[PDB]
Amino acid sequence: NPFSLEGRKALVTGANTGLGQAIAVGLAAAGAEVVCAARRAPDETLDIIAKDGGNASALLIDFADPLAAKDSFTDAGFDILVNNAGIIRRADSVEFSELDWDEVMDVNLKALFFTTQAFAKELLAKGRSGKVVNIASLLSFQGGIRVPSYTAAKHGVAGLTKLLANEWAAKGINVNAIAPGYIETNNTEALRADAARNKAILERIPAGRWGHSEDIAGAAVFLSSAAADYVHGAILNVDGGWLAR
Amino acid sequence: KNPFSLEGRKALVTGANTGLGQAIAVGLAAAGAEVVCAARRAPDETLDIIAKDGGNASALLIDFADPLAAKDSFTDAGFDILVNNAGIIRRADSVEFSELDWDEVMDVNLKALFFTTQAFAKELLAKGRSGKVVNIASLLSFQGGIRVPSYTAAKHGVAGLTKLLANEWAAKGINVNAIAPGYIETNNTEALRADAARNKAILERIPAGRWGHSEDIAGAAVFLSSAAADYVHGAILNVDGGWLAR
Amino acid sequence: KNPFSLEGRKALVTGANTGLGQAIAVGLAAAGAEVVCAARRAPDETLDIIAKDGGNASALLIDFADPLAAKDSFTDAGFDILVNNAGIIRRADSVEFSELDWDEVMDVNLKALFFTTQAFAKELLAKGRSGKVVNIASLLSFQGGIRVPSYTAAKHGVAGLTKLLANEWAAKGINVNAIAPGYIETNNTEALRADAARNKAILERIPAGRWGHSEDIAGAAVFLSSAAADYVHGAILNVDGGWLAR
Amino acid sequence: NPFSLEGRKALVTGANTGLGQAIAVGLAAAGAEVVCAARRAPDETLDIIAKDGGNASALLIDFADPLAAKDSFTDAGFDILVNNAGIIRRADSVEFSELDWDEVMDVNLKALFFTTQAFAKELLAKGRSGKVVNIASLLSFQGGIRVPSYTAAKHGVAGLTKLLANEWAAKGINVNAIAPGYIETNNTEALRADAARNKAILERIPAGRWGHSEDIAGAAVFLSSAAADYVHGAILNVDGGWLAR
Ligand SMILES: NC(=O)c1ccc[n+]([C@@H]2O[C@H](COP(=O)([O-])OP(=O)(O)OC[C@H]3O[C@@H](n4cnc5c(N)ncnc54)[C@H](OP(=O)(O)O)[C@@H]3O)[C@@H](O)[C@H]2O)c1
Ligand SMILES: NC(=O)c1ccc[n+]([C@@H]2O[C@H](COP(=O)([O-])OP(=O)(O)OC[C@H]3O[C@@H](n4cnc5c(N)ncnc54)[C@H](OP(=O)(O)O)[C@@H]3O)[C@@H](O)[C@H]2O)c1
Ligand SMILES: NC(=O)c1ccc[n+]([C@@H]2O[C@H](COP(=O)([O-])OP(=O)(O)OC[C@H]3O[C@@H](n4cnc5c(N)ncnc54)[C@H](OP(=O)(O)O)[C@@H]3O)[C@@H](O)[C@H]2O)c1
Ligand SMILES: NC(=O)c1ccc[n+]([C@@H]2O[C@H](COP(=O)([O-])OP(=O)(O)OC[C@H]3O[C@@H](n4cnc5c(N)ncnc54)[C@H](OP(=O)(O)O)[C@@H]3O)[C@@H](O)[C@H]2O)c1
Repeated sequence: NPFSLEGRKALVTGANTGLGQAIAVGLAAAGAEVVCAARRAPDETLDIIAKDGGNASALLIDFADPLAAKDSFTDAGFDILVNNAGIIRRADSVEFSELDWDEVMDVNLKALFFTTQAFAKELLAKGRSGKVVNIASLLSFQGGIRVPSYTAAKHGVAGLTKLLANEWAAKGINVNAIAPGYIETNNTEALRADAARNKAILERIPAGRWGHSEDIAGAAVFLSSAAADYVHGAILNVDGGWLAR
Repeated sequence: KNPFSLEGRKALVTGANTGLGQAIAVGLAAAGAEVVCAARRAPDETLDIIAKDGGNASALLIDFADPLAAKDSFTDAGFDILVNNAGIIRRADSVEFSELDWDEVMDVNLKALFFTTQAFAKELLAKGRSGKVVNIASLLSFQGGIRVPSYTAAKHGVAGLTKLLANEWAAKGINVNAIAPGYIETNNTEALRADAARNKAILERIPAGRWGHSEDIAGAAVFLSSAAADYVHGAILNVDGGWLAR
Repeated sequence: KNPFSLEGRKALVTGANTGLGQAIAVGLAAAGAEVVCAARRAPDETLDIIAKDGGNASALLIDFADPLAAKDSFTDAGFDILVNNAGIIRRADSVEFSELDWDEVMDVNLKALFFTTQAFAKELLAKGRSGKVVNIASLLSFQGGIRVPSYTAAKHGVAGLTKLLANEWAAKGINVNAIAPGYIETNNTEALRADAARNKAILERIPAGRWGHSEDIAGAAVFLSSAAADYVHGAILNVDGGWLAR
Repeated sequence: NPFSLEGRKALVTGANTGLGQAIAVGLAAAGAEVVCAARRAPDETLDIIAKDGGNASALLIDFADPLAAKDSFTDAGFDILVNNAGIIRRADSVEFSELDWDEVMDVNLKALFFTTQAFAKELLAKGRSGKVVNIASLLSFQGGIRVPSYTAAKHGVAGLTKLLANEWAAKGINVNAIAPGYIETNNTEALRADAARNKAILERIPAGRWGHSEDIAGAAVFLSSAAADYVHGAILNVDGGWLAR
């Protein structure tokens, strides 16, 4: 089965809810051992994986310190990293604060780079292959509004996905990204609660629905598998048609 | 509950006698789809591979020199996966490029791709059935290349149709996506691999440091044809060793 | 030493009787180029505008229903700027889209654009002369739209040719670039502006909050035809009010 | 003349050398008053503009403090901003330091956002129109190698160009970017000195030459002018054909 992840061991950040939860569940169903990284205990995610017969555990980590994972990989045996943890801050750009800039950059971009660096340093030292899946955004391609640090960060994530593939593809680490469309999770709750903005989003989705977190799992399994061994530096949009429209 | 399984599905793969089409047909059959191998000549080698793997496949002889050749191929036929892989390329200095080398490439790579997809979707839409289309694009859907103006124009056109048709049919349950292969080993690329200077220049621009294999394209075609990709619509997935990143 | 001046240059603008082609012809002439206004019918309104501004222009009658119609238009004619603006669009559900609506759009928008550019460049390359090509692309070189499959495929194809021809001819001093207009006020877009719901939906997706003017496209065509853009090759410049950013 | 900048007043950052110098010279030749912002006196740039008969002056500012321009716009009358100041740090990504991350992000991305914010806050308060031209990069589109903070930053600059156009286009501030190709300046000196890397770059440029700083000036005049009033959120590559190839 070229889509099996048996024998792999994944770290999924932001794994307690939303996309990270669905990805952790999907990787475990595909056969990976999954460590569910989160800043609070991923009780529900672990319950779901346990009920499904999968193999998972927790890691508590807080990327407000963007170097928080510096020692997480040494002798730990990870060979899939899903960089899903992320935050957003919404304000008019003319009054956007330094705090809302820095805190978003720290989690979404800086912590993504240094966590990936520590993961790859271990693989490269051990002479092993592995996979990185970054969670990008439609705001890696378009600008959106009122989220300057988020759009800048998510564009940056696409940039790092390309550069790190350029440097590491020949060393056996595939680095790719998924760009989800508009998915119903805590990240988008404020948009969904705004009737006008919600309608404007919905009518720009050719599939005619908001995504569900489970819609992102299949691409994460794929990009972590041998069926994607020649995929490097790609940004795959899983968006109901948004970028086509 | 295997989201990559194609059990119960029925695929038509064009250009299925060789190269990427052969590998895609073999991969779809191994994932559980019944596969009809569309080709100009009997795709016996492809059918033999599938039969040895225990899969279910048959041939359809079709020649896209008539770009409307598939107009009646889908009525009551049960297809719900279409892979538009047949394609050709013609090389000459653009200042001298002939009308024939323009027209013949457009006919197979772009016009036939549209009209074959139209007939496939007509049948699904008429019956309320879901389905999947996977178009084979190229790096030359994104970059220009040289000396192949009808091929670059056609492969850019394929990316455009992938987006428009997704835009029009996503809500009707027809996923339309594309794979853009990079440099993959097939019989048609042996001449590039045999030219030492050209091969070196190609490899220097591939981060992975190797040509792809046809099975790498087959894996992506199974993914985009499966429930694992149900919310993927209008996407162009590059399977390229890093080429476009570099 | 005005890098935007086109004094001494000679341009052919297709579709020059109306809309964007008319504005581009007027803008190039105001920048100092001699302009030949190519059109199916006498471009008298365009010529009158240019004559009142004190510019130098004349007509060429040409019909791209024959996509090779310009094959002999450039020999010894002195053109060193070409703007490929002529284009049409046909709308129908993609599942019903006709071969005629496919072919006629491809012929004008893509095949004629290639062969007209080929003839223009043949003359420059044969003589060692520098020159400029500006292709008129579309938002539908980037996104899909709906119900216009031959137009989206053709305009994606135009972006591809812009890249390939730049790739092949940049070192010979022929700059090949494109402008992708967004939603611009011309006679051909009056029906969209007249449909209140369609117009509202368009405006909601334009950050600038307005339709563009044909003169906005003319300004970009003068820039890309000038020494101010000498290192710009293979670019597709969107002039779109913010559409693609949004 | 739709390309004239008479009556406009521009701030050009990084104006002492390289692309910023050429842009400042080009804007002044088009008729703008140009303030040449730099961390050291832009003696040569001012001499060139003076010889050409243009109107220019200096502003000393150091974006190692990314908020350094917070008070630069109040009652100053700027209505063109060219965000050109930028740095690069080259190292293998597996050993890339936090310092080389943060310092590049500070100048190339964070300072770009907050300088633009202060410029726009003044325009919007005064009810005036204006123009922003950001200097992006080929590494806003591709990954490159060994420059993770630079690629992430320059992707981020493209993202901000789109988002700020989305928010401000209707308020009369055009925000666009130029993505130069490989141009001979101090930024690329280390590449040009490496014979192998230099050759690999050159042979990927269809025009057959490295750019010169003067090749970037015309696009900056254009994007600052009335001839570009409907151009918003665009990233114009001025690259000798690189992205086509
Ligand atoms: N439409 C969408 O939903 C959408 C679209 C595109 C991309 N994304 C991206 O998808 C990813 C997942 O977001 P989501 O939609 O699932 O929304 P979410 O519920 O906000 O998920 C964010 C996850 O990141 C974790 N996280 C945030 N800050 C952290 C920190 N300092 N340390 C450790 N973990 C931290 C969150 O933990 P807590 O639960 O404790 O807050 C949560 O697990 C994010 O990168 C987001 O940008 C979402
Ligand atoms: N391999 C690569 O690196 C690469 C890169 C990017 C994209 N592509 C694209 O991927 C697709 C497959 O490439 P490949 O390398 O496998 O090429 P290939 O070996 O040349 O095979 C092309 C296939 O198309 C069929 N075909 C051509 N003209 C036809 C016609 N008039 N009617 C019916 N079938 C026709 C061929 O049939 P016959 O055998 O009878 O001629 C053959 O099966 C093509 O669209 C190609 O452009 C390939
Ligand atoms: N306006 C927009 O918002 C918009 C947006 C994106 C791209 N575009 C593109 O910009 C270009 C100009 O658009 P427009 O709005 O000005 O359109 P238009 O008013 O429809 O004008 C099209 C021009 O093309 C000429 N043309 C059509 N078929 C021809 C043929 N067989 N032979 C010779 N000339 C022919 C037309 O001549 P006749 O007058 O004799 O028919 C006319 O001059 C087109 O390529 C269009 O697709 C426009
Ligand atoms: N191929 C290329 O040359 C290329 C390609 C794409 C984009 N770019 C971008 O073009 C822009 C200009 O670079 P360049 O090629 O002209 O090279 P450069 O000589 O390195 O120019 C950078 C300019 O930014 C200034 N700067 C750097 N740090 C600063 C700080 N902390 N405070 C104030 N000013 C600071 C520099 O001042 P000093 O002179 O005092 O160091 C110099 O004026 C940069 O954003 C660069 O990323 C260059």
